[PDB]
Amino acid sequence: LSVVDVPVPSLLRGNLRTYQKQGLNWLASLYNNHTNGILADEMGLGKTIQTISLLAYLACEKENWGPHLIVVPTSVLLNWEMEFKRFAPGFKVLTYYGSPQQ
Amino acid sequence: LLRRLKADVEKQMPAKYEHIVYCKLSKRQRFLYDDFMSRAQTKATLASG
Amino acid sequence: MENTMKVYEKLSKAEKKRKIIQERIRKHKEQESQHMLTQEERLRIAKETE
Amino acid sequence: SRSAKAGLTFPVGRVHRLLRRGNYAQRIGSGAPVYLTAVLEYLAAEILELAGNAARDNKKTRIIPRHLQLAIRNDDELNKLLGNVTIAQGGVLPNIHQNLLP
Amino acid sequence: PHRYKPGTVALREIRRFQKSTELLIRKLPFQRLVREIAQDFKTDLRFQSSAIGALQESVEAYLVSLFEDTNLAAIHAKRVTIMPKEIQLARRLRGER
Amino acid sequence: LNDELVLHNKDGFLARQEFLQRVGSAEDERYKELRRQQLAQQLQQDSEAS
Amino acid sequence: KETYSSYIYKVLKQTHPDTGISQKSMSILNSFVNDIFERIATEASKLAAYNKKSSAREIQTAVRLILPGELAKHAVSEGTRAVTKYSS
Amino acid sequence: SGRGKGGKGLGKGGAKLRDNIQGITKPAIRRLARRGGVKRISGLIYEEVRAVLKSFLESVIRDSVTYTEHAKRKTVTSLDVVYALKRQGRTLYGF
Ligand SMILES: Nc1ncnc2c1ncn2[C@@H]1O[C@H](COP(=O)(O)OP(=O)(O)O)[C@@H](O)[C@H]1O
Ligand code: BEF
Repeated sequence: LSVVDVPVPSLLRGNLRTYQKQGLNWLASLYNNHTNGILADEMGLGKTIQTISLLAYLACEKENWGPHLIVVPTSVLLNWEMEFKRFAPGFKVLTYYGSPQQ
Repeated sequence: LLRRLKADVEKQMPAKYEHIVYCKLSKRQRFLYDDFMSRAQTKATLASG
Repeated sequence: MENTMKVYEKLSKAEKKRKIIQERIRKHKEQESQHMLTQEERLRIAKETE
Repeated sequence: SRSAKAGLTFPVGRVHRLLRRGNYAQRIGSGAPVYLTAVLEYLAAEILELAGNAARDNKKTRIIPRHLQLAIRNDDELNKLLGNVTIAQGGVLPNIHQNLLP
Repeated sequence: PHRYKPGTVALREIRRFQKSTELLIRKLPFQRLVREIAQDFKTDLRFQSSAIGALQESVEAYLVSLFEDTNLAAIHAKRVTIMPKEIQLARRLRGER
Repeated sequence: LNDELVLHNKDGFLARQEFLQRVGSAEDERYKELRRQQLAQQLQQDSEAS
Repeated sequence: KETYSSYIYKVLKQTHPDTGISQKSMSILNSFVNDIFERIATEASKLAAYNKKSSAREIQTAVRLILPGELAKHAVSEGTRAVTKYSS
Repeated sequence: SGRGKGGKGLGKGGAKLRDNIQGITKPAIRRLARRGGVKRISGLIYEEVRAVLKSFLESVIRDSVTYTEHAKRKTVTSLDVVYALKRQGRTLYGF
């Protein structure tokens, strides 16, 4: 399928249940060709773990883990920062909300 | 593009059972519905505000 | 005009000296900033944050 | 031109037409109909120089309306000349009472 | 507790405004007031927003001039708090009405 | 169900709303008239004074 | 429509060659010039009605009491120099 | 078809608050006061300022509307306010 599967998901709690690894290597292939993808799978099938594992692979295989953006609806604003808090915690997460002062 | 339905994960997956419940109309709410609907059909079908 | 243009010349001199002072400030910040994360150091900071 | 031969630059003929339309007199003084334009040119030169100085003071290349505001307001003679007229998006000179300070 | 004495931030905040030059009145309630005071004459007035902006600037300028004048009239007396006496005196002195 | 529906709509629910809005318009017009007459009285008094 | 932006622009350019302008300030200057012109011109009209009769002396005198004297002497002197330049 | 009754005749077509209240607020007046340079203020100023608006805005409004009526213009433009400001002794530049 023109995809090379070879991950090094270090500092990642848990493991993909043999269904998100294909998504991870598809995203790796998409990155390797400098393109944009659409992870439009069925709702509830772990999109967050897929993108978390993609970012972890990018941070491990490549020395680049610069400032990335997660644009999300308000309700999941906490969930995302908890999603890889329970999962791979080797990243530094920032949450942007809550009045001008803080 | 990348899409995968629930066919990829089905070994342990409870199914979905769709059910439709029919509810009647109460007397005073029926009065309200008829009044509003007749007024709307008399207004929209012809000159109005 | 003469008074305010002398004031403006002093303001421009202050502008230049503050430009150079923040240039050296940025230089010192770069020297004291983190360099060459490499692999082992980046994973060390990653595991501490983990 | 007439302004060039006079050393002026404001369009004298436009003001002549304006005064002829205004009918402030049947036969306006044609000995020096641009003289009333000359005095206005002098006043405009004054106000433009003051505005340019004020804009140069706060490192802004373009004439801020506030810059013109302090330019006209600083001059006591200008305030006496035009003090009953306000300027859109103007301002007030910072005037804090010394005895008010703690 | 980072609580400052009454008036400690007042001078700073006065400096902040008298530096600024923006619109101090919210546009929508000013529109409401203008419509309320103008509908008493004729309907279908069809105001142009530039006009209401003009009267908004006019009224704020008149009010700040008034308020600085009453500040002077109050600092006349051994008073730093403004009361109706100064406002009435400032209004009557110039003979506005 | 035609006849009772027709009767109750002859009484109607929106009819009460129309009556309430008519009363509202009436008292609003009365207030506007009072405002206009008071303003006219104030204006005539002011013109007489000056 | 004939605007007056060009004249004020070139006056600013001959008194400040690197200072820009703002659009609001353009209307500010236009209104200032217009209303000063009208004010001094109706002053000249009332000064013509001053004398029991139907030039440049009227306008010189009109500018001589409308604005503060310090700038008034400069105004009249430069106006006279302008008319001397324009005479021939 | 002809006998009986039912709704299939479309319709004939009939018909089916303008009081308004003053605005402004205490924080706005407080900001305006701070612009005017006052250290401390009492609790009775806001009513008087509202009175100043109710005595200042409406007069220039009446003069403006009678002027634009005298101009035979069935609309109000920003330039009409300038005439009122000039005859009121407080002229505004820029419009
Ligand atoms: N590999 C995995 N290990 C443990 N839990 C998982 C895994 N993949 C998905 N989940 C669970 O599935 C749920 C899916 O939620 P989430 O991924 O946040 O958004 P979405 O519902 O859009 O996929 C999560 O609550 C997560 O706990
Ligand atoms: F429930 Be899903 F994965 F959005």
